[PDB]
Amino acid sequence: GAMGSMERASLIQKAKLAEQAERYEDMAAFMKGAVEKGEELSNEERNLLSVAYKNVVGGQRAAWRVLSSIEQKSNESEEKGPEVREYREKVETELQGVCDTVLGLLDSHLIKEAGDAESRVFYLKMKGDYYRYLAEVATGDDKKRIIDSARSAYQEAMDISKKEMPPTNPIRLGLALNFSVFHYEIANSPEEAISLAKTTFDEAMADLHTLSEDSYKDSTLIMQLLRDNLTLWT
Amino acid sequence: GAMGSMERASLIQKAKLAEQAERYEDMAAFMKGAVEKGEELSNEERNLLSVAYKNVVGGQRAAWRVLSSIEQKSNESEEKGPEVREYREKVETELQGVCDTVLGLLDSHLIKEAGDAESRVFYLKMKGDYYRYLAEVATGDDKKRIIDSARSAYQEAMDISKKEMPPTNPIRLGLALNFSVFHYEIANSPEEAISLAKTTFDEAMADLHTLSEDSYKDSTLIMQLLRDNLTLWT
Amino acid sequence: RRRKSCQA
Amino acid sequence: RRRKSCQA
Ligand SMILES: *Cc1ccc(C(=O)N(C)CCS*)cc1Br
Ligand SMILES: *Cc1ccc(C(=O)N(C)CCS*)cc1Br
Ligand SMILES: [Cl-]
Ligand SMILES: [Cl-]
Ligand SMILES: [Mg+2]
Ligand SMILES: [Mg+2]
Ligand SMILES: [Mg+2]
Ligand SMILES: [Mg+2]
Ligand SMILES: [Mg+2]
Ligand SMILES: [Mg+2]
Repeated sequence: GAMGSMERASLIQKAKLAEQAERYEDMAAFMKGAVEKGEELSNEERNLLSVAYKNVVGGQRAAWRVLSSIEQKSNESEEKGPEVREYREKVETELQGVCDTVLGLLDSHLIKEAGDAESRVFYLKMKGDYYRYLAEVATGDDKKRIIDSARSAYQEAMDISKKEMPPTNPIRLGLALNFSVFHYEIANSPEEAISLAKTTFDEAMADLHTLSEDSYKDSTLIMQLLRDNLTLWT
Repeated sequence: GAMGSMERASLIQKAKLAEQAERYEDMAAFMKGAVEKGEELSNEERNLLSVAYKNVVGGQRAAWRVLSSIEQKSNESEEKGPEVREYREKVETELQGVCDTVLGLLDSHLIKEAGDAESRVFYLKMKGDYYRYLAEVATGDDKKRIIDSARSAYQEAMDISKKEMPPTNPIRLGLALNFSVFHYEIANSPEEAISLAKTTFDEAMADLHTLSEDSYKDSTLIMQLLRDNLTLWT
Repeated sequence: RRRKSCQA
Repeated sequence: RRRKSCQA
């Protein structure tokens, strides 16, 4: 694409500069260019890809929620015309485009070349996340299939992570956190969400004794997010 | 442009929605479309135009400062290649484009149709601001002319505001605040900056007795910004 | 209080 | 502490 003429290493360097400057759209464009070079990504590069797109889509999701709230109130109210719906639809279409872009990178060809557990689980978690973001805005006849695509990606990631990673591994923990959120607020399964968060937390607790001080800090940080959700949900 | 097919009132409505959603790039595009309808702007519409572009350019300026700092440190240091300069230049060019867009709207044709003091001073202040932002990044042979363009716009705004507005008027106060910053950090005239801030503050203080409670709150808020700068600079 | 997902 | 200009 527009990054085809830039060296892979320069794209990575510029993605890191864009992160420092809080230019997340640029960051994502640089990392998309890096992925499209066709080589596998290192751990650090996968993290840069994730940070970039999660910030871009996070801004879109927050804006969509503001606009959706205004639209819902308008349908309680004076007729103000089509503008609120039109603008919510504009933001929604942009958000869906970003999700489709990330899913396209995962399908062409990040997932199929990812053989180590850490990379494969990471990419499958990402796939579940971006289908989950599509599900947040889906209202039509494909909503069930979008939800099932998220579930299927998360489930494959969970199966690999349980077999190949320790219960304190940060990717395993972040995956479980996000799949639990999927259950709670996408799949209408709050009991499954709570069970998954509690079991994940307790199994990580029992494995903390094996860790260095730095790994302990990494794992306990995510465990606290699981606890935050359990406190909110119970 | 791309907004030529949307009704003026719908552009204004969507600009307000974009503000609520913190979508300032969309906000600015909507307000540019509204200006290009060719009608004069109301007080509220001028404020929407200002908010939109100040947020867009503010993000660019903050990113430029981060990148410029990194570049300066690199020129103390290992050779890392052209990437830092290239990316700082990319952000700089985008910033200059936004400034040129705003200046273009002011020249075609907001300023020439603005006859009331409140609108004319507001637009001339804006013109000074966007030349000031160009001056922040200027390093070449036009830097002196860019600085003089900012000075000239601010000076015309000051002359009108002194003749036609009370010393507590928020536009007069915000203009003086920004012109004082221009003196301090663009024109290398800290004494002029301090004198302007002090005289503006003291003349506003003396006129507060004429104001309602709500106008008093409006004016004292800006007076505090002048005081903040005086405390920093003295 | 919004529920947490994996961010930073 | 960064100097103030007219913002919000
Ligand atoms: C996929 C993923 C898992 C874990 C992290 C992480 O260590 N965090 C502290 C973020 C909260 S889960 C990041 C990512 Br991306
Ligand atoms: C041009 C301008 C003047 C004054 C205000 C204002 O009342 N503020 C509170 C912002 C700080 S000066 C806004 C604008 Br735009
Ligand atoms: Cl729209
Ligand atoms: Cl670049
Ligand atoms: Mg190469
Ligand atoms: Mg491989
Ligand atoms: Mg293993
Ligand atoms: Mg019309
Ligand atoms: Mg007129
Ligand atoms: Mg008057």
